[PDB]
Amino acid sequence: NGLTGTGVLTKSNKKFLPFQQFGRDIVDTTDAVRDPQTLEILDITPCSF
Amino acid sequence: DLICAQKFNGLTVLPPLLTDEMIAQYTSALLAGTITSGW
Ligand SMILES: *[C@@H]1O[C@H](CO)[C@@H](O)[C@H](O)[C@H]1NC(C)=O
Repeated sequence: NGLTGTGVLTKSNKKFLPFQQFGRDIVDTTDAVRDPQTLEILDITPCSF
Repeated sequence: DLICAQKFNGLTVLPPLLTDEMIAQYTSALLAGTITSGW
């Protein structure tokens, strides 16, 4: 949905609630997403550096 | 976590050269030399 980035999408274990779209960590960075077409919660992790 | 959040933004912590088990062996030498030989 325009949220651009680079990372390793997995299946997120976070207990998202029907009103919650994204997730954020302790540093206010997008830590999870919601699939626009499948409604599956994906955990985003940056690629190794 | 927060230690992982810092790492992902370019902030990382290097490990010390002497491990805590190597400093603890230096201390034992000072303790063992003091008792058995003095100054
Ligand atoms: C269309 O998107 C909806 C959510 O907007 C989803 O529930 C549904 O499965 C999608 N249908 C497809 C991909 O055929």
